[PDB]
Amino acid sequence: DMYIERAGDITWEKDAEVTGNSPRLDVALDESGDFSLVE
Amino acid sequence: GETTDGVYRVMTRRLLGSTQVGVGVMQEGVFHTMWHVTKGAALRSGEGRLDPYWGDVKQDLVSYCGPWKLDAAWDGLSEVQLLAVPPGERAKNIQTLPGIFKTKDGDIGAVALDYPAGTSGSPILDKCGRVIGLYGNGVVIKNGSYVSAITQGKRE
Ligand SMILES: C[C@@H](N)c1ccc(NC(=O)c2cc(Cl)cc(NC(=O)OCc3ccccc3)c2)cc1
Repeated sequence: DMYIERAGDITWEKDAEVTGNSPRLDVALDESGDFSLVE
Repeated sequence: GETTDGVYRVMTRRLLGSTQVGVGVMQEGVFHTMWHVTKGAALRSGEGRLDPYWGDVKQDLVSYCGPWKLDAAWDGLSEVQLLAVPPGERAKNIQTLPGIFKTKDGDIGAVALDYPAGTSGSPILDKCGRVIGLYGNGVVIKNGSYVSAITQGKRE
């Protein structure tokens, strides 16, 4: 039995930690909903 | 049960103790999450029940109590925030510039942030606080890191 618990409001936060790069990747999506890298 | 708009943890007591299997968004009386989190199973909210309403394994999305309500989209230029809800840890916003998943059917935004598998379903927001998609379905790249698509449904 799965259950849910509240974790917070959905809002933009000014001066939040900024991180992460922006890669451009060639991908394929299969009938099972799985992404794979195409090379 | 609780129907107030917001981000929610998805938990189970089947395994050892209480385990967080994913995350979801409550908006307009509808609960939105990724298909791989619940497998389409019913959910409990206190003493109330949430029954599945729509779902699709290929999109990896599911809605409870009503049709999919989230219809905002990434503009293709601006930074976004992942409102990450990791297991056992406080909700935390992380700002990032999304990359791109290029497919035979078009391009999709992608976020290159590393989090445990139980963080799947955490919402990605634009500067107006609108949910532009959910985090949790993507790929593993050369450096072992995870890159998730910005997965969004369609509002009928
Ligand atoms: C059923 C199918 N549609 C499906 C089912 C499930 C999933 N998603 C996940 O399993 C998932 C979700 C998230 Cl948020 C993170 C990860 N993590 C991950 O793979 O990490 C590897 C790693 C190694 C070394 C260093 C850093 C990372 C996985 C997608 C699709």
